[PDB]
Amino acid sequence: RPKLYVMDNGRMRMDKNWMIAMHNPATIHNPNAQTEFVEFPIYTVLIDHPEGKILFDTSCNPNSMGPQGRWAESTQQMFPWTATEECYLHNRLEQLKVRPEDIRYVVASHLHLDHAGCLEMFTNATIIVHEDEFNGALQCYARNQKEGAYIWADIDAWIKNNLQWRTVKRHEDNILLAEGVKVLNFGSGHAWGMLGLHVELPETGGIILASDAIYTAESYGPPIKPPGMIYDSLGYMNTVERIRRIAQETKSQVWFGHDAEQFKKFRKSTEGYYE
Amino acid sequence: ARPKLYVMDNGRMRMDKNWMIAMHNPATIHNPNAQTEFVEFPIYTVLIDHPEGKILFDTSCNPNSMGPQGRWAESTQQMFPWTATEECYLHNRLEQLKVRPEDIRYVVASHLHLDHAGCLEMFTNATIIVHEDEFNGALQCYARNQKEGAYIWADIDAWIKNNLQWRTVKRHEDNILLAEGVKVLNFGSGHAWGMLGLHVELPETGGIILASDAIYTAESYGPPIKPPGMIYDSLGYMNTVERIRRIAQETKSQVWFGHDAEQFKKFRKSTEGYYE
Ligand SMILES: [Co+2]
Ligand SMILES: [Co+2]
Ligand SMILES: [Fe+3]
Ligand SMILES: [Fe+3]
Repeated sequence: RPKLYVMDNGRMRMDKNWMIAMHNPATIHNPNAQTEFVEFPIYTVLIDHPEGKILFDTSCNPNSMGPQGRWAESTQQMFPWTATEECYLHNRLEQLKVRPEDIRYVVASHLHLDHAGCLEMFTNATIIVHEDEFNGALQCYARNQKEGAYIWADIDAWIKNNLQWRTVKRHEDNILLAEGVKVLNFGSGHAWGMLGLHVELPETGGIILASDAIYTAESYGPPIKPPGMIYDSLGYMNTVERIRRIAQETKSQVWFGHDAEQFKKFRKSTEGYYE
Repeated sequence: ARPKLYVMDNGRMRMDKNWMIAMHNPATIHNPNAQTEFVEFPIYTVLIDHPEGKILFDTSCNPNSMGPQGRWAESTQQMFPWTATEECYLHNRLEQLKVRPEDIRYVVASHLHLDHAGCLEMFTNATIIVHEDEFNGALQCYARNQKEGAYIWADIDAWIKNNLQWRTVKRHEDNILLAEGVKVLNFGSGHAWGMLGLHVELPETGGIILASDAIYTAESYGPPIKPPGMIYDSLGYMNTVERIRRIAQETKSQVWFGHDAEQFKKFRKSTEGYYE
């Protein structure tokens, strides 16, 4: 039945303390400990499903970087994004002969700059997002916050393009989107409200798309190593452990948000698909 | 009641500023290998000489914490070194006030971190007041034979061997009137598993809130609030800081932070006097 494509949406760099909290602490014999600017991949997933095409995440906006870019300069220097034209999401979809108007459902894991970048392309889709994440992002917009992980100009475009929203409620059960495709309601942790995805493929079997609920394999452990970028510490831990249980009980792979080694291994959209 | 409140200097500690102020100086494209700093801060305790009986808030570090024969693990000693002359040790500070450990009726343990619960074992004639969630969490560290981290196995060992008398504050228990104008504040989860504070109403000085590690420094307090890297419950921490800010406003109280160097310098310490 379905076909699942991994699309390469370029690379981002940032302080590795964001990724792994207190990774290299200062000591009496190393009092001025230095950090490192680590590279990690930005990616999206397309599930070409009989019942309709499902897109997980949307990467960054093409108009994000540069002196005429949407991102504030402080954001550009703290979380720089590098991508060729081939990396842009509209192009990756074009090379698969898929038009934006063909996307039935977009699942926004959360509304950070590197996942919600291109929501505005999908004017014929239902956009699925946690309600707490939505509220949080809209407050950023209304309070006219121009820095941080929530891009004012992105949100501005969502409203102008008249996107059709479907909020997952705080205490809402998981949503069966299609045969073998479930939206997981992870709630608060990394951000205000996280969504994941469990995909059951005939040949490949079970896949959990965790997004920023688990950055990397180092995050996952055990033991768990939580990030510096975090809203609800307790929630974050509960979520990781919950994914570990689901993985075991359903014999599923766990696909992390930004794991460089794992990403290299993936079969990309320019080479083929999973089935 | 006409009490006297004393601030006692129990030495200094140093650690990565990222523990104290999370992501205080993040790396950027043009400064990729940004360095941190190793900041110094005070360790102190408060004595309330009250007519109904003497109350002690926190107990600093154990005299035999540091060194090759030290209770603290080497890794701990290197990340959180404590420097203190003999006169800084709690038992000496009390002596210089003609106070013996057996004179202490109540010990309020803000939490059970290495720099607050170090000297509980001295007070075998007191009721030790502690948050039940903090007490439980420390005991698990003990039972699991965890020898590294902020909860000192040898300290806990001694509390047990010395048969301390405990009184746990329950998770949803209200504030506890310990004496005229002395209330134990139940802050719950945040920096650690279970935080306690103290509100003190002095005739002359007025209101005082002892926050301990619920609020590290003035930099923590803001506004805006700047949370620590050393954090268990992030939401609870934020909730607690705003709660303290409210109480402070409504009761016209000063807020004494856990480890503010500037504020500590301005305090009248036990070698100079007290607060009435
Ligand atoms: Co994110
Ligand atoms: Co502490
Ligand atoms: Fe991300
Ligand atoms: Fe402390």
